[PDB]
Amino acid sequence: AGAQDFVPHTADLAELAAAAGECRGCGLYRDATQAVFGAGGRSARIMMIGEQPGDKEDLAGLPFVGPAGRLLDRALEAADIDRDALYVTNAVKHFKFTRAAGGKRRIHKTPSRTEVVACRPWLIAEMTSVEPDVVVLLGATAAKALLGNDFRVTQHRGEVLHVDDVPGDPALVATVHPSSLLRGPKEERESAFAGLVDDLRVAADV
Ligand SMILES: O=c1cc[nH]c(=O)[nH]1
Ligand code: SF4
Repeated sequence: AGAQDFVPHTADLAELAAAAGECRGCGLYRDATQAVFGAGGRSARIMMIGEQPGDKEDLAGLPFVGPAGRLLDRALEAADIDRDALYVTNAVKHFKFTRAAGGKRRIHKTPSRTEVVACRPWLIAEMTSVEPDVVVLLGATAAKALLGNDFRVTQHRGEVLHVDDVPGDPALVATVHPSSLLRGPKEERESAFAGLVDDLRVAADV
């Protein structure tokens, strides 16, 4: 059942976000500071979904406000997409993490498929509330949430996909997670950034 009994019968994003603050659909709510719901409005035509809030998001209450968010903002700007017009959220709403000794931050840990499926009712409610024309899946966890646990982002870059069990049958575009472009060889990061821009443009051109 997961988060299902915690999701209210409302499409109002403010009411949904407040209810998510109360969610116990999996165990992640316990150590996290708060739930991080999506940001944006129901008029948005483009919904973007990441994996989970990170250290900064857990305390800001907003998605994509750390380094990965800054890289995403650079990609959106290059793609001529206004972040204010998007609805941005994550597959899981509570930060899953650990700390390492000497660490400079809390380290995100990958949600289990079990936690993703537990939290999915929130994603469904968000999609029902926003009725996006296109959904950008940033990274493996988000893409698998809607396209299946076996889905490989690397094999379907910037392809326009459509599956039958998604609300409103929006177009789906799976792409690299912005966090992946933060580190690595310069030429590899630059090529990967260009591909993210391409994928965002495909989505915006739906
Ligand atoms: O909101 C956020 C921030 C970092 N990484 C994610 O997947 N989502
Ligand atoms: S991660 Fe999702 S399902 Fe789990 S407690 Fe948080 S909001 Fe509920």
